Amino acid sequence: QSGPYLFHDEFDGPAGSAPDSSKWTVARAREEMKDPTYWERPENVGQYRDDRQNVFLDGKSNLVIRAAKDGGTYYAGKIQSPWRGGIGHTWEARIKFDCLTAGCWPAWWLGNQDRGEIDIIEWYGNGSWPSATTVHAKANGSEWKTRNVALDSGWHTWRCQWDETGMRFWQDYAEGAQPYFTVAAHSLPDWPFNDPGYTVFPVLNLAVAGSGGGDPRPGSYPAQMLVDWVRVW
Ligand SMILES: [Mg+2]
Ligand SMILES: [Mg+2]
Repeated sequence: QSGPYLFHDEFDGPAGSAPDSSKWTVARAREEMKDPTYWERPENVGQYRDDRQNVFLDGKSNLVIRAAKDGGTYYAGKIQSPWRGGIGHTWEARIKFDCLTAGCWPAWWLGNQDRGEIDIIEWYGNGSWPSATTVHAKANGSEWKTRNVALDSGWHTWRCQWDETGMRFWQDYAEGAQPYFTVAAHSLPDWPFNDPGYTVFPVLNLAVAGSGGGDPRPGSYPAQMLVDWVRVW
């Protein structure tokens, strides 16, 4: 866990800095949702923009993703690395969720363009869905293994070891610790992760509204997610 790293960002630099553009691309728009339900409609959904008001470094070694209303619209943020990694590595981020409020939908996850998703941790502000770690096999998202995870606003590390045997997850890993969830390889239909050449990219985001965020009006904004580092080894 001390490296050397295949990929890392320590998010160091002065307050108000952009994240390192050699490691991240900042989202400029929320993913459009076909046949939107109420909180997914264009007029209700939270947006993403590359604006230092929403995605910036705090000068204390953290990425800040900040959700806030600006002229009738909630804006927040997402960063995704162009860097992709294959099977057989460990992926970890140190995160503080100061955004566990109605409407928010933060996540730390590993993505793929075509099939498969590893949601290392995610919280739902909609008032209905439980915070959880989830592995998805199908693009529809509709085949998954999930485990609910109790979340607070403290600092924690969130680790996924993704190797040929599957995925193992830890919160606040320390020597000898037991994963809180394990997903066996080949345990979902058309499991994609063991395919030769399959890769994932790291993503950090704080969304507002949409399906998972729901109504932000009961929430308290601005709200933030802090990330001290992402490390892959
Ligand atoms: Mg690789
Ligand atoms: Mg840091």
